[PDB]
Amino acid sequence: VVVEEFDGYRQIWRKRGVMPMLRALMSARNIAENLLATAGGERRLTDILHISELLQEAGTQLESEHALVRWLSQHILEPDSNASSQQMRLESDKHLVQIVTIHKSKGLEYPLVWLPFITNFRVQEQAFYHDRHSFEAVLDLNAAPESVDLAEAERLAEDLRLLYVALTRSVWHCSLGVAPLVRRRGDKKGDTDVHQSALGRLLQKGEPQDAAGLRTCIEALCDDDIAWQTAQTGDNQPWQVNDVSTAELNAKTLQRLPGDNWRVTSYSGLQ
Amino acid sequence: MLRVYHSNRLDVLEALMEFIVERERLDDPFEPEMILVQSTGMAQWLQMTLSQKFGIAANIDFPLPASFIWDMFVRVLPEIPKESAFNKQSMSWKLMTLLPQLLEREDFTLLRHYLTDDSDKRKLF
Amino acid sequence: RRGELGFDDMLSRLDSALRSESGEVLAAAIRTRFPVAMIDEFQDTDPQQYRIFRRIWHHQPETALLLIGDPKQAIYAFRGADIFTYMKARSEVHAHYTLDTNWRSAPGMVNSVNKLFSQTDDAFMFREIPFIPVKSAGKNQALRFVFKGETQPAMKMWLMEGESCGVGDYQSTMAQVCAAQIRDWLQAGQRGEALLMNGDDARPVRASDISVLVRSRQEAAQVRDALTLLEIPSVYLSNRDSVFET
Amino acid sequence: RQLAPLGFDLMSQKPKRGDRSRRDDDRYLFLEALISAQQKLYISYIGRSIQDNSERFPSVLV
Amino acid sequence: AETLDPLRLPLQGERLIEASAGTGKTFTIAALYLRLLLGLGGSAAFPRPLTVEELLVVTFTEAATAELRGRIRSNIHELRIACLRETTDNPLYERLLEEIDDKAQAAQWLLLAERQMDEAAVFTIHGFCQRMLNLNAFESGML
Amino acid sequence: IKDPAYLAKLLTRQRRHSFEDRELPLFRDSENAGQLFNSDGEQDVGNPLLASWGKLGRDYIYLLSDLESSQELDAFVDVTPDNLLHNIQSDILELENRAVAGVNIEEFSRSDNKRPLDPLDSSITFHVCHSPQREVEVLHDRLLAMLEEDPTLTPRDIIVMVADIDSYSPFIQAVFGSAPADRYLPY
Amino acid sequence: QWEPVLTEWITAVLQAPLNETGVSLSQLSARNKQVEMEFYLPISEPLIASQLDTLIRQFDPLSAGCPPLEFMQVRGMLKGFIDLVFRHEGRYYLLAYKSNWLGEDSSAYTQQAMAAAMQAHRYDLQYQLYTLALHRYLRHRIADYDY
Repeated sequence: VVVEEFDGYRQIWRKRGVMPMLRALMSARNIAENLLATAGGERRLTDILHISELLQEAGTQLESEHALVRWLSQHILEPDSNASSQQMRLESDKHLVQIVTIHKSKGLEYPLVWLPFITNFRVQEQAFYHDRHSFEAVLDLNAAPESVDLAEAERLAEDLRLLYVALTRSVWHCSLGVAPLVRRRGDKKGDTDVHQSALGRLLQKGEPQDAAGLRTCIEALCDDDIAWQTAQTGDNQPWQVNDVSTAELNAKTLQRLPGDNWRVTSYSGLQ
Repeated sequence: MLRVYHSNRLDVLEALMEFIVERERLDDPFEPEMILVQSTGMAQWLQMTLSQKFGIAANIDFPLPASFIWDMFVRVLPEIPKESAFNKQSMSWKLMTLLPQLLEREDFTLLRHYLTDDSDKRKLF
Repeated sequence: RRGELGFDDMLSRLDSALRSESGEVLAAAIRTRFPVAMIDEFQDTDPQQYRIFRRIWHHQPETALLLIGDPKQAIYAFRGADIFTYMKARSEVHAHYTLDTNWRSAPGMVNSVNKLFSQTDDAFMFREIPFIPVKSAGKNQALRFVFKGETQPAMKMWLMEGESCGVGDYQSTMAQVCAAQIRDWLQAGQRGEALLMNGDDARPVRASDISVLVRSRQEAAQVRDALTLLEIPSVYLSNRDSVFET
Repeated sequence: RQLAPLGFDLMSQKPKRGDRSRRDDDRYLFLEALISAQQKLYISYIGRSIQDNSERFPSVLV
Repeated sequence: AETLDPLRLPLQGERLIEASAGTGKTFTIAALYLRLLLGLGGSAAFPRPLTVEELLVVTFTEAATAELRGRIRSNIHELRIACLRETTDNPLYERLLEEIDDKAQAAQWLLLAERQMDEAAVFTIHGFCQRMLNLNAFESGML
Repeated sequence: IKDPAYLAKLLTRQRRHSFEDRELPLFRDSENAGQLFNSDGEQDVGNPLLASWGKLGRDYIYLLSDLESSQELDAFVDVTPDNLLHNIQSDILELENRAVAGVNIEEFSRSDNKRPLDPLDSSITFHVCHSPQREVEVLHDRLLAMLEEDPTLTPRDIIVMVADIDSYSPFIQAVFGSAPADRYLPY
Repeated sequence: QWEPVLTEWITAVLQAPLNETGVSLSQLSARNKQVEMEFYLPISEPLIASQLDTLIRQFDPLSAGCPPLEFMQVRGMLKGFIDLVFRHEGRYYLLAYKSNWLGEDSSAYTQQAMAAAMQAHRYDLQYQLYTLALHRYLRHRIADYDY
C-alpha cells in the first residue's frame, strides 16, 4: 500500500507538479496537524513550507524531474545565503522575545532592552589604522606596537559607538550587565580589564581600577533613573502558560460547481 | 469616410459593429473583413463575441496594426521589397563598419575617447 | 574579460571616470541633472564615495549639499565604512547643525544617557566627535514602566558579584539573570502588575516588548538556550542562516 | 515599471504626444482596468513582508 | 555646534547635519524635501524651485529608501491637504503654511509632486552610481 | 488645447448619436470652456484619477481631434451609481470631483456630504497579504467565494491580472493545480 | 530526386477536375477562392452524443456501420479550419484534403475504399459541421439565402 501510494505521488509529481504532490502528502499522511500539535514543530512546518515554495519556484523553470532533486542536493551542499533562501519568522500572532544584534537594531524601536554581554570586549591584533592628520588608511604589516595602539584606539571608539547605539534604542527601560571581566590569563593580579571595555571607560572615567573601585564607580552615579542591583542566580518556576479553550470552526462546503464543461475545442477534441 | 465611435465600454461598440455588418453587406462574399486588434487575446475575445452575436464568425481577419500597415503598403504600392534595408541588425552591422571610418572626423571627438582607448570590438558592437 | 560587474565596481568605475580629465565635465552634467544633494547616513561613507561627492559638489554655485548623519552610529567599520572620512568631511565643511529634541525614549532614559556619556570630555575618545546633552520630548514625558511595587528606573546596571571571572561563566550567569528577569516581567505582566503607562493609559507587557541585544551569534544561541529552558519561546531577528542547512 | 533613459536619445529630451513610455502606459492600464471592471474589483498587494514583518507600501496608483 | 531649525536651514554650499540617535531624521529629510519642492526659506532659500526629478536623496539600505519614499509621499499628501484647507494640527506644518503667501500655486505644485512621486530620484549609493554610469556612458567609458 | 483659434474649431464640432440622431456638445458648459483650459494649454480635469492616469488618453484624444475629415459619433450608456465601483465609474464618466477636501470648517466638521458606502458592498476590495503564495491563495479563496455567492457568474467572465507574471505564475500554477476534485476550477 | 516526379504529379492532380460538371482547379480565380477559413461555432445546449448520432444516422447514408464515439457534453465554442471554399457559376463548394493513405499502393482506392476510410477515420461529423458552418456563413453574409 505504501509503494502504491508513493507511485501515485510520483504520478502526481510528474503530472501536476511539486506543490500538489507535497500538499497531497501533507493531507493524506496528516503530518501538518501532527507538527502543529507537537511542541516546537511550528518552526519546522514553516521551514518545510518555505522549502516547498523554493522547490516549486526552482522546478517551474526546470523541465526534468531529477534536475530539481539535483538542484536541491546542490543547494544543500552549498550553504551560501541569498535574499530568498533565508529563514523567515515562525509565527506572528504569538508574541516572542526578539533577539537582535546591535547592527540590526539601528533605527528600530524597543520598549524594554536587556544587554547581558555589553561588558565583553575583543582585542584587535592586526595593525590596520588611520592617520590622525591625513585621514588615510594605513596598513602596517610589521608588528609595531604604535600601530597596534592606534588600531586599538579605533577599536575602542567603535566599541563606544556600538555601546551608544545599543543604549539609545530603549524607550521605557534598559538593563545592563556589568562585571569585573579580565581578559588577561592572570587570576588575581590586582587590576581588572574593565577599562579596556566600552562600558568601563564611562564608569571608571578611563582609569584602571579594581573590582571594589568599579563597584564604587557604579554606586557613585546613582540617581532616580540610574540604579544598581546584584546578579543573583536563582530559579523557582519556568512560566505559566494560562491556556484558554480554542474557538470552534468549520470549513464551508461548496454547494454548486464553479463552472460547467466549457471549453473551446476542435474536431480533434471530439475524436 | 473616417468614423470614430466614442464609447465607455466595448459591448456598445460590438453592438455598433453588429449594426454596421447587418446594415451594409459586402459585395463580394469571399472578401475578408479586417478587424484591427490590440493583441491575439482581444482578437479571440472579439471572435467569441461575434460568434455569439451572429451565430458564425468566419472569413474575418484580425491583423496587427504594423502588419496591416505593411499589408496596405504591399497592396497600394507595387515593387516593394519583402525585407527592409533599414533593419535593426542591418543598421548595426552597417554602423560597425561606418564608425571606425568616421573616427577621424571632428564631430566624432566624443566617441574617439570612448572607443580608441581599448577595444576588442566589444564597445563598437 | 567576462564583462561582469560588482557592487564596489560601480563605485570604482565612477571614481575612475571622475578621475579623468573629461569626466569632470561629466560631473558638470550631473550638475545639469541634479543641482542638489541630500545624503542620508553619512557615517557609512566609503572614501571613494566621499571623493566622488567632493568632486561633484565642493564649491560650485547653485548646487547644495546636505550631509545628514551621526558620527556616534558608525558601527560598520568591518564592512568598509570609516569614521575618519567623516572627520575629514567635518574638517572640510564649515557649517554644523544638530537636533535638540529626542522623540523616541522617556526623559529618564535621556537623562541616564546624558549622565553616563557626559562624565568626562570627549567620551568617544576622538576630538572631532563631540557629545551634546540632548533634550527629551514634551509629549512623552509621562512614560513610566511600573512594576508591582515602586516605579522601575530607566537604567538598571546588574552588577555581577565576584572579584575576577572568565568569559563563559560570566556569559552563563548573565544569561540566567536575564532569563530570570524576562520570566519575572512576563509572570507579573499577565496579572496586571507590570505595566507601561503613558499619562493615564496603561498597557500590559507582552513577550514582544522585551528584546535582548547581543553582539554575536554564539551568545545569541546562549540567550536562546537559557530562555527556552524556562518555557519561554524566543525568535532571532538577526538569523541569516539558510533553510537548506537544516 | 520605470525605465531609465539611454542617456543620449533625443526623444527623451524632447517628448511629443505619440511617444512610447512605460510609466504612462502602465498608469493608463490601471485606469483601463478600473473602467473595464463591471461587477467586482479585487486588488491585492504585498502589504507586509514575510521575512522580518516589515511594513510594505503599495503603489502610488492604489 | 549649532541647533538646527528645518525652516531656517540655508540651502547654499555644504551643510553637515548631525542628527542624534532617536531624533526625527526621517522627518527632517521629508521636511527638507518639502522645503526644496516649494522653495521656502526667504533669504536662505533656493534661488529656484526644483521638480521631483531634480531632488536627489541618497540612503544606503534599500528598505530605508522605500520607507523614506513612503514617508515623503505621506508628507506631500499631508501638506497638500493642509494647504487646501489652510489649517493643520502640526506646528511645523503650521509654520510651513505661514511661510508661504500663495495657496493655490503651492497646492498645484504639491499635486504635481504627488503625481511625479513615482518618478522620484530616491536611489541608493550603488543604484545612483550605476544610473550615472548607464546614463553618461560616453564620458565614463562603460558597457 | 493648442490655440484659442483651435478652441473655436473644436467647439464647432459636435457628436450626433448613431441610433437616436441627437447632437451633443463636447463640453458640459460651452461658455466656461475657455475658463476650464489654462493659458499653457492644459485642462484642469476635475477628476484627479483621470488627470493623473490618462495622459496617453489625453494625447490620443488630442491627435484624434487634430484630424480634419473625422466623423465622431458617441454611444455612451449611463451607469446607475449604486455600488462603489459604479460610483467610481460614474465620477469618471460624468467628469466631476467628489473628493471632499473640506476647504471651510463646515465642510470639514460635517461628514454626511459624501456618498454612503454600504458594508455589504464587495465591489472594490483591497487585500493585504504577506506572501505571494498566500496572495494567490487568498485570491483563489475569494474567487471561489464570489462564484458561490453569485449563481449567474460564469468563470469565463473572471480575469486575474498580475503586474509581475514571472514571479507569480509558479505560485498560480501551484495553488491552482493543488485543488481537489470538488474544489477544482479550470485555469 | 523526388522533385521532377512531384511537379508532374502536382500538374496531374490540378488537371483532373473534381465536380459533377467537370470543373478543374485552374478555373478558380484569386477572388473566388478562400483558403484555410477559420470558424468559431457557438453551442449553448449540452452536446449529447446519443441524441446527435441518431440524428446523423437518420439522414447520412454512410452511418450504416461506424458505432458511435463517446465524448462529454461540450458547451461553448467549436473551432474549425476549412481547407478551401470556392464559388463557381453562382454556386459555392467546399474542399478538404487528406493525404495519409499508408495502406494502399495499387489502384484499389475506389469509392468503396474511400467510403470505408471515411467511416473508419470518422470524417462524417467534420464534414457535417463544415456544411453547418458554411450554411450559417452564407446565411449571415448573403441576404435571401437558400441552401
